[PDB]
Amino acid sequence: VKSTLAVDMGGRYTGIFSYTTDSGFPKAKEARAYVLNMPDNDALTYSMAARTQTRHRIRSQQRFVLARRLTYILIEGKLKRKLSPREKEAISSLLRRRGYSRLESELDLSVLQGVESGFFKCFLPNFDEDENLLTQWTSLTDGYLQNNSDSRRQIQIFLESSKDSKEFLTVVKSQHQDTKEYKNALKVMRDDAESMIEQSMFGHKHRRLYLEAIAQDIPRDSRLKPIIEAFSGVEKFHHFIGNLSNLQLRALRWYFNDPSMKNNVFDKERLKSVLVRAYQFFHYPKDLTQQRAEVLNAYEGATDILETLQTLNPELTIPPYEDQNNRRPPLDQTLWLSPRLLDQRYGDTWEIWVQNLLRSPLSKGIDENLDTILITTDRKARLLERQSGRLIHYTSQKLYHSYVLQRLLDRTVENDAYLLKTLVSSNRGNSNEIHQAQERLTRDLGSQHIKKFLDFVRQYYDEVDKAKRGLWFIVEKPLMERADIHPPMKNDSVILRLVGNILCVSDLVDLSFWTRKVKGQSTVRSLCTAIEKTRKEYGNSFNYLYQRALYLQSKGKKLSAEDKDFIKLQSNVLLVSDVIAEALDIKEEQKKKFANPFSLAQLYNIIETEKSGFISTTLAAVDENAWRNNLQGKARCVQLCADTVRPFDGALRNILDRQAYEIAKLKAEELLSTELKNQTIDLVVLLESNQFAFSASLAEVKKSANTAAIRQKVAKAQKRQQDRWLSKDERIKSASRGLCPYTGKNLGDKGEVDHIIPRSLSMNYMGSILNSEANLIYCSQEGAQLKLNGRKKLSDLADNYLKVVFGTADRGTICKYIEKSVSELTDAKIVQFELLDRSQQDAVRHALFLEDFSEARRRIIRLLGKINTARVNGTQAWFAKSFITKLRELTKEWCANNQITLAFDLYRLDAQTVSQDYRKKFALINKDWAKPDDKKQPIASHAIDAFCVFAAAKDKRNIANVLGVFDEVAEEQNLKTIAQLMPSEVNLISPKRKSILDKNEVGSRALMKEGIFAEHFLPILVRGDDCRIGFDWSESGSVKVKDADKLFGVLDGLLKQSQKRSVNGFETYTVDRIKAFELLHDVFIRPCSQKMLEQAEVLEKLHYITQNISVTSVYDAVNRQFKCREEILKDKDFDIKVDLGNRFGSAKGKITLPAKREWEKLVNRSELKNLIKDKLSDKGSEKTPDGETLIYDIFRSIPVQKLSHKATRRVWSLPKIPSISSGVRIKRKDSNGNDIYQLYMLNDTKCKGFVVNEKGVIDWSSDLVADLYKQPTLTILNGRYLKADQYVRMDQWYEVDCGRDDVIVKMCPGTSGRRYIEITQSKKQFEDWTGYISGSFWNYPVTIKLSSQQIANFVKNSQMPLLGKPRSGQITVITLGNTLKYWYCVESKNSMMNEAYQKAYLVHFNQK
RNA sequence: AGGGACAGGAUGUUUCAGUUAUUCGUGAAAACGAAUGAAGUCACUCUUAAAGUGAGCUGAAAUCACUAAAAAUUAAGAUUGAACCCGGCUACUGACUCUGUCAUCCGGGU
DNA sequence: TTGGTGACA
DNA sequence: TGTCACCA
Ligand SMILES: [Mg+2]
Ligand SMILES: [Mg+2]
Ligand SMILES: [Mg+2]
Ligand SMILES: [Mg+2]
Repeated sequence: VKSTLAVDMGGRYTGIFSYTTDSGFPKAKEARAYVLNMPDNDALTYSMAARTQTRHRIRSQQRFVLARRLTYILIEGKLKRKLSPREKEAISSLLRRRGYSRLESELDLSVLQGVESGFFKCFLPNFDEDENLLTQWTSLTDGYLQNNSDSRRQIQIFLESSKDSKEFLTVVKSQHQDTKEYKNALKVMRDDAESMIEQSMFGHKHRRLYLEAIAQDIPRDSRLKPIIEAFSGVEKFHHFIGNLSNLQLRALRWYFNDPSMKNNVFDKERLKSVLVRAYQFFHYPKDLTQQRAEVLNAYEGATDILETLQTLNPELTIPPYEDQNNRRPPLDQTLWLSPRLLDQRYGDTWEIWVQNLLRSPLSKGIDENLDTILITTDRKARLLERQSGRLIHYTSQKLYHSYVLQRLLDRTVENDAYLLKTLVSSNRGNSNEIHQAQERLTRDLGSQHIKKFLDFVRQYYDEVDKAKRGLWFIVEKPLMERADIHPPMKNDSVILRLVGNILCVSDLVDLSFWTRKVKGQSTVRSLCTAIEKTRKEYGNSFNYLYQRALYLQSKGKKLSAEDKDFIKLQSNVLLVSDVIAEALDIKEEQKKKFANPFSLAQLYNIIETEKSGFISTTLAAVDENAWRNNLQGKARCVQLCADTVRPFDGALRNILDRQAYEIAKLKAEELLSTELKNQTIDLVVLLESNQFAFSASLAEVKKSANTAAIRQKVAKAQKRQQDRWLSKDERIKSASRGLCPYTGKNLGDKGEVDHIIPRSLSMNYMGSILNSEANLIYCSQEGAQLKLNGRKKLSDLADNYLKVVFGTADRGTICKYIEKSVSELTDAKIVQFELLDRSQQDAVRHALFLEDFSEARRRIIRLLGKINTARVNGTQAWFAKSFITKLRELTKEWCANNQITLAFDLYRLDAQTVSQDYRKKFALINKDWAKPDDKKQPIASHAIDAFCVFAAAKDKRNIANVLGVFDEVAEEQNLKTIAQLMPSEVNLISPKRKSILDKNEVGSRALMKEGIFAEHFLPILVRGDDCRIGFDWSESGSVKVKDADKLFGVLDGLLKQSQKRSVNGFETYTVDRIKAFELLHDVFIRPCSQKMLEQAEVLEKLHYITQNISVTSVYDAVNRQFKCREEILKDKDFDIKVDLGNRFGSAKGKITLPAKREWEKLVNRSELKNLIKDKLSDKGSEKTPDGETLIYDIFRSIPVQKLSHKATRRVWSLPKIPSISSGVRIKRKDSNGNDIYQLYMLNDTKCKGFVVNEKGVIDWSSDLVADLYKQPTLTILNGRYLKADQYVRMDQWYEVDCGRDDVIVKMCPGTSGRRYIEITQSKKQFEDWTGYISGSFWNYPVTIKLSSQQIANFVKNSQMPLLGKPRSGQITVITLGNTLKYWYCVESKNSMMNEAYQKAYLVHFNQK
């Protein structure tokens, strides 16, 4: 009947405490504890940044390919002959390295003319005393652009000497110049020369510079002369090439988006239509209107699109900035009472209700604006109906009735309503006023319709209660509906409807202050702009979030915002408001209630920022809300409900989706494990919590680059959060000034914190009366031994305590004083208990000791009790929606089969409340449930947090009634009861991405690592009978072959031949790369003859892999120190092992890669000869910081200046032999259609399992490649064909006999070279095998990393060769407890594990 | 500021090819320039003048596969998201033009 | 992190 | 066949 889920969201770790029970709170069993170890972005990718970067790399490559296709098509159409390879190469050279179109600016100057160089001398060394900075900067714009030594030195000194400003403070205080101008100059002046870095060295050039370069060097290219002659001029060909180079990927795509375009057909009309469509796509700047007109008149009016390209100027066709503002606009979240669902539920009856209620005089004036606001579509369903032109449900009359009905339902309790929300409530008591409401309702609406009307009204208010809680998705049968349509962006027509919400004006038709002026020219312009400048140019003081006033609503320090900013604002505020004071009066609300200097004013992001995106809701919703909140009319209805917007952080949405899926999956397994088969309504209530630690830990997982700064600011936020200590200024300070309030005295430094209204009496009240600050008290434990959970009156307090606190011991006098003092402070002031003065705060606290008939007693209790129902955050709302949807999806079959009904409810628990008020109590009771001070809470402590969330929700009244766990039992017995409920085991869930072996769209996974590896075959040198494999005849360059005849007999058909060119010279045989790769692919992809197998084997003997690595690799960037020759010239990077057997000529040895000579002459360069030492021990403490720049200067050189369109060189490299991992060759085609082979490395698993024969014998040696790699263009390096009639999967677990009964060992193949081992054993036995302590299992990490000594101890003490050792000591825990389950990947497989799993597999296989 | 998306830029890695220079100013050659579309330099092994090999340089091409005209394809998968194309202005949204066209929009499809 | 590959003995 | 290092 009752299913409960307590979840603590903490980012990486999400604790869970779940139970499904029939009678109240569960037994000791039926309760389960889980922690989700959510993998980081590397193990499970949530962010799309890498995917998007790969997509745009692909799109840039495709843009170039399609531009080259179109250029060849057009040049061959005009040429009327096929382009030769030389002409194609020249054209592609013209097309390569087209310039950029963004991130460039010329200059500006506003403040440099008004500063003195005599005071800038502290940062500028060479400018004279009386010089002006503007002229010097104008000279520098040319000096540094010419890379003049003096100008660059001056700017470098300007940047280097301005690191401190202590002297400049005295300078400005000695002459009293305006610091704002000099600060502006320094903040627009002290920028690094990006315009030089990414112009001269990095090769970034603007599109206009690219066009000028190609115009310069098209004549000089002799390959283009036939094409220039065909185009009848260099200028025309330049215009053609530049116009084609300006096309985006989408234009070329549109041209080539046709199956017949694979023939490269030149279509005149298609190209014209594409070019017209291409440049009509752009939103041009207002300045470029004439350029847009020129381009569109050229293309649209083109009688010959090729001649238009030849004549239209390329500089005009450079596309403007990508105005992607309309990409996926926001959807309005407003909830609307729907005539569609009202007609689905009921017939014409509901419109009859609306008409009957409209006939009543009390409905006078409710439909004033429905003649005008109904014209604007407000929902998605109405949009669909109007698009179809077949309005049925949303006919204007039905919509009028829906709006009127919603206004009647959303009527405020004071606005002449029928006391709805009271006739509906189950607590409706027989009263005269409820009659004076219901009789009016039945007089107006009628007598027959009233039952159905009130059922509808109850359903409506239940739905809006869910909606305002952020849980509108729980209803499962909505009667309102979301808008789901885009609102317009903030244009003037919309600001007309948004100005009134701030100025509190009843209505506004024209922007007369802007259209026609009132108080001269500056009625608004520059006058409110002074206020805007004050808002924006004070940096972090005024408009910045994380301010004290706005981040936590502490209202500044005390008042430090007023006397520093608003005193300056006051004059402008008066001047602006004098205009509206003539046209509007209000009850002083236009400037003292609605408009404020800060906080609720929000003028910064509504009125003072034009457009700036989309408005929140559609204009229909805005008009409805403005009418309901009638301002001058003192409101008429409650504002429209809205659904919770999805989280803006997409990676957060993915993380929450995965967490919700995992938790809903485990809850589905838990409910499906039950034997329920009746019509029972199973209510699933979820309890959730989180805090700033959630954001701090989700800065991780995402692995955000800002994680340093995010944690830097969240650490300050967390310090502020923890600063709320001593229960908000309590203990020995507030309630008592010392000693104890009940007898006691001589308290000392230690006491205890106790309540005034304990659990038993508090359970009769709602909300936070049980735990509020005004309820808690500090007392001696012996003093609190009496009246443990009973009412505490004034007389129970010690007389001396009242004499110290209030000055007299008379209870009557003190209660009269409390009644006097508490009445002076308003409700909203006493609720904010921290803002109170200590006398007032103690009066509020003591108000609880008064009897029930007291006014202060009842007022304080009915304030602190019904304080709030904590709304879920947007992130929490998203997680809740995802979990509820996925659980209700995964259990649909089970609920259908067993006729179960999953009712859902949800409540939030404050993280600070549970951690401070239940976690510490459970630390008292157990001492293993205490919160550590490790600066990061451990894994099982999140399951502890979830259990404490359940415990806290037990004491919340409404939750307890809806949870089935309501009881008035005292604290002691309750804490001794719920402590019995916490299980001794914690299951750890570590979500994983789908293995590429199991996912059908393998393209969603990165198949190959970026970076291509060079593939080489060792040359074969023959000089008579003397045959060597290698490069030279030196013993270090080649190895000898005992019998060359066998090697050549094998490789007859695969060797090229270089003849002697002399009589005593040798012959060089090189493997033909094309035939070698074809043969290796054939032996990988199909069964081949033994000749081909031998040929592939010998080819792989001759095969070696190299890859160029930058010459800067001789420098260690982290240590800022050069590496030694022992590290640079390590033999592992240069030696090739030759192991030709007796079958293949018996050549055995090692060959040094001849790139080692290049590396040697690199480390022996005269500039680097002394900076690089010879041995590791010789590399002492000396460090050189500018080594990388030195190497760049080594290899950078100036060219002959042949071509303006030449690529710059930035990386110089030499080959080395790298460490490889699952090499794969990819067969592709060059631009001429010739097959090219390039070697990559697999990014993921290579083998799908192991082959098992018809007798169940697992082949542990043969690698069974996955089927996605068995393509006609893919060749797995060293791969052989293998047929698997049946095979064992890598994820196939079987328990291993292992010859023991105290342990349970399971293993699976897991990985080709390493098995996975899962061990279930006692925690004490694990701590005996390993030198691992970690205290209790509640402090254990999910990822245990044994030290090398601990690894050796585990291996030795296990006495189990079939366990191996964990790889790098990493152990992943699956369950925590007295019995421990964990799994690990073995460091290396051994035959005992293989034999044991073979026996386990045979046990199942022979069973069949 | 977060996220997503568009537009890409530039350098890399690999494959292929060329290259290990030739003519003129002027011819002493001091003396290096120019041009040949660009590049044209070093190292080792060979033993006769040519070479083999490796590197550098220059140019282009390729730079996940199925897979190819375009698209999707480097996220996730229990589900989805995003992208792109086609049709439409009956209509939510954006741009503009003399306001009806075009879209990032809507509806479908992959 | 992890699936692979080399060298060593 | 295990062992130890290394790669992105
Ligand atoms: Mg892609
Ligand atoms: Mg390769
Ligand atoms: Mg390279
Ligand atoms: Mg279209």
